[PDB]
Amino acid sequence: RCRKNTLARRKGRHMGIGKRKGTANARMPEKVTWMRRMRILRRLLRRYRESKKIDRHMYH
Amino acid sequence: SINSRLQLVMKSGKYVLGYKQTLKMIRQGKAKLVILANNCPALRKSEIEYYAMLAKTGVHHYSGNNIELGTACGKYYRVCTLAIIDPGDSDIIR
Amino acid sequence: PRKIEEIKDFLLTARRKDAKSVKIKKNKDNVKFKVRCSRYLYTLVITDKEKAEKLKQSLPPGLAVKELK
Amino acid sequence: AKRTKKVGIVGKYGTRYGASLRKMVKKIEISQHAKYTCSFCGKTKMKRRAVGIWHCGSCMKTVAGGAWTYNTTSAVTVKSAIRRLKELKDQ
Amino acid sequence: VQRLTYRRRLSYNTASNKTRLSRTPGNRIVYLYTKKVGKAPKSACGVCPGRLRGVRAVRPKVLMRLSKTKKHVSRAYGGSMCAKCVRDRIKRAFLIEEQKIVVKVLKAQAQSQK
Amino acid sequence: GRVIRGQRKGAGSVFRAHVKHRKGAARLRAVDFAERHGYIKGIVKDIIHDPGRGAPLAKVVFRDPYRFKKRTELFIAAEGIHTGQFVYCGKKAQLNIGNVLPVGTMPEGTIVCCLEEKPGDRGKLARASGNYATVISHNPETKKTRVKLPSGSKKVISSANRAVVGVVAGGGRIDKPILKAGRAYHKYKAKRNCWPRVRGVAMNPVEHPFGGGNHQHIGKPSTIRRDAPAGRKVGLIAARRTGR
RNA sequence: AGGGCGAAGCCAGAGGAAACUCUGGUGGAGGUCCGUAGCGGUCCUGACGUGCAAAUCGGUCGUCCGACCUGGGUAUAGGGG
RNA sequence: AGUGCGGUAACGCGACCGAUCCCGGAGAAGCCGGCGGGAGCCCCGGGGAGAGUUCUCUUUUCUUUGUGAAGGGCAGGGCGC
RNA sequence: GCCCUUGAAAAUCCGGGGGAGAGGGUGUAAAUCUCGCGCCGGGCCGUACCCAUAUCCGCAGCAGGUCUCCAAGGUGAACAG
Ligand SMILES: [Mg+2]
Ligand SMILES: [Mg+2]
Ligand SMILES: [Mg+2]
Ligand SMILES: [Mg+2]
Ligand SMILES: [Mg+2]
Ligand SMILES: [Mg+2]
Ligand SMILES: [Mg+2]
Ligand SMILES: [Mg+2]
Ligand SMILES: [Mg+2]
Ligand SMILES: [Zn+2]
Repeated sequence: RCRKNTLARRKGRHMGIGKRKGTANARMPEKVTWMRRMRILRRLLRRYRESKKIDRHMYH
Repeated sequence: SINSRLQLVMKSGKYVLGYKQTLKMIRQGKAKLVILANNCPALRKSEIEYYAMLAKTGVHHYSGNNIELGTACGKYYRVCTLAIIDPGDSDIIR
Repeated sequence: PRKIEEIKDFLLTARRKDAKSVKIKKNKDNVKFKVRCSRYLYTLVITDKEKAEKLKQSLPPGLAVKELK
Repeated sequence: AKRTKKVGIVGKYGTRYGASLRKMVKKIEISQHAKYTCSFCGKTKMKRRAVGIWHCGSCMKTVAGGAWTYNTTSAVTVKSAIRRLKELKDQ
Repeated sequence: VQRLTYRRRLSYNTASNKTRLSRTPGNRIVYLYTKKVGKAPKSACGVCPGRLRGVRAVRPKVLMRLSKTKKHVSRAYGGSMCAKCVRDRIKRAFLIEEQKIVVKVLKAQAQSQK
Repeated sequence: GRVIRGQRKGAGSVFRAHVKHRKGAARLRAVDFAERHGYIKGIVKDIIHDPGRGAPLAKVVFRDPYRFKKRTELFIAAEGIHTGQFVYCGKKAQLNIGNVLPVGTMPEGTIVCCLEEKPGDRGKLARASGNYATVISHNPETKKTRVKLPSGSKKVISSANRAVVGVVAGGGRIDKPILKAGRAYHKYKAKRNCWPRVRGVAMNPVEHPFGGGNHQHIGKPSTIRRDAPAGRKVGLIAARRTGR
């Protein structure tokens, strides 16, 4: 019964304003959301650099 | 003053900054002078001072601390030891 | 315990005074040879079956050779 | 003055302790947490370890200094006097 | 879920009573009590903050068991002192003695002069 | 009625000093031929914090001049001391900082600390934190020296007795406000049971002479004799003048 | 436990002739706020009042990283602690 | 002749004389935050073995699906070499 | 990061500096902070169970008190309910 409902939660369901009790930051912490991004974009940048796409100075 | 004569050396002459590199320059027998900042570690200085004595090379104790000398080489980094291989057209070497 | 890599080495270990039981585990695809000593239980993995059957004969004076099943 | 107009370091304390005290603390509270320059290597790493003891992280030169500053003025003025007298005695 | 108990009469979670989970061949999670973390020796110099290389960082009463080679390194001041501080001690101790000789020479010349 | 808080501190018990984590006494080197006649050299191995003390100390190691043995000391750190420095001391010691030499040698106007009150005592006056004494003036015969202490007093002293040149380290500690009671609590806990202090006016009149009353008042003059039995000697003892 | 507020430091962008200032971030300070366990014990002048109890119970409350709570060891003894 | 040898070096190799003496280390260190790695557990997708459900529906839902210490190897962490 | 807080001793164990000594004389020696194997030993006391709305203390199987470890699914910010 849970598994079924989790599949609903995947589709984007039982997830609107009136089924949230925690603050947004509690639900997804802003710091973590930031950490992901830096760890993405930085990883994109140093992959670009290490393929000779972008030079040292651009990268920096 | 020494800062003026250096300026010209750094511009036109050949040189080398730092202890690992200048000790290799003296050891080759190319280095004609060795500038030491005043704050340099005491063991380091005496070691260098001996290396010049063996290689019959000038050793000039700089008036300033290693930040001042590096500033005085025209670098934003700081240099404690600096060898002057070939001055360009300066009279840093007398 | 201790694994051994040379058929000779296990034969030398089996030939000691301290040794005793030299039980033999036919695992299929493996045929071990576990020889107990004072300190350690030496084992030797002999992948071939005919080579294991040959070694079976080469243990010396009347040791236990307590084959395992 | 990005976040605060006029509290800075002493914004931690919130409303508490009174305006004068918090103004008085801001001077020290800054200096004591300052990273100074190790007159030994020349890196900016002289950092107070505990009261009166400042440590360069690179140089590894622990240095008995002031309570909230690598140098008190008193120490400095005392240093120069002693140097003067030393020279006066020996010649 | 299999919860579990301590295996000794020490109830309190302490420096002495540290554990880890292990699955046995019997297929039951069981506490094993863990040995304290040994440290490599720090240098005799006393400025170099980093601990020494080529030494088995292990609880000191073990060293007893260990072979000599684990406990040290093949150098003068081996496993007592970091290399850097040896090769500075060396050239220091040399350069100092060369100057002591130079001052001895300047003293002897001054005696001969006077 | 009661024995008052104050009378009770003499019995020690709870009011003894806390001294587990204290790193040792902060003496000077003991006198000997080398100190007396020449100068012994030692090196500052480290600079230390000593709980319940505002001054930092200095492990200074010498060589015992009789046994092959590296003896060590705890000097109070002269401000501007640092590690890997040498610290010379004796009669023929050079007049620079962190350098213990007899007051008789050092010239007038010479700032010192950890100064021996009596020769061989191992360092008694001016050893606090921002404090020092100044050598005033010498009387060559009588072998005596006049010294100005931090309290202001101008004490006479034997010219033989030693002092470390320079002021004590960690000065200006008391410029910082404490603010938090907590911050007070944490100070005295590394010292002794002397903190949150209750005013005798607060107390009932059995545990203090100011106690009792329907209004928290003193009731008698708060100045008092010093020919005063312990139990009354409370408030302002032998107070020559009292106001602002 | 879990949340809130978001101090110094740091980044970028914009302005400024300079001094430096704004905007967006990041950062995570504090005898900081909410709030659990914990510690406590406001009000109901509630329950009980030959009690469950020689001081307890229920809800409601205060505090909850600090002058925090707490086991064991150890010290101070009667005009004494 | 012979109180072992290898590496530029960090250091290495199964052993590698040695006293009183000396120096050093380990034992041997607060709290708080953040981030990362490793396990235990949870989760998901499937394989099996046994279950329950089956009026209709459900390739179902439920259980269960292991490797001690000590050695050797190798990842994976870290290095102020 | 915080401190006018700087946060245990000792038993025990090792490393290094030194070089007093010892070893045999061309097949062996003394040596193994010994490498690998082999042999022998490890006495003494505690060890049941309860550990708490019934094995403890509150005269009792008393709504009180009494230090810890482990810690599943769902909902949910959550060791909240
Ligand atoms: Mg214990
Ligand atoms: Mg090694
Ligand atoms: Mg009263
Ligand atoms: Mg009275
Ligand atoms: Mg009532
Ligand atoms: Mg009734
Ligand atoms: Mg009942
Ligand atoms: Mg039992
Ligand atoms: Mg229970
Ligand atoms: Zn070192």
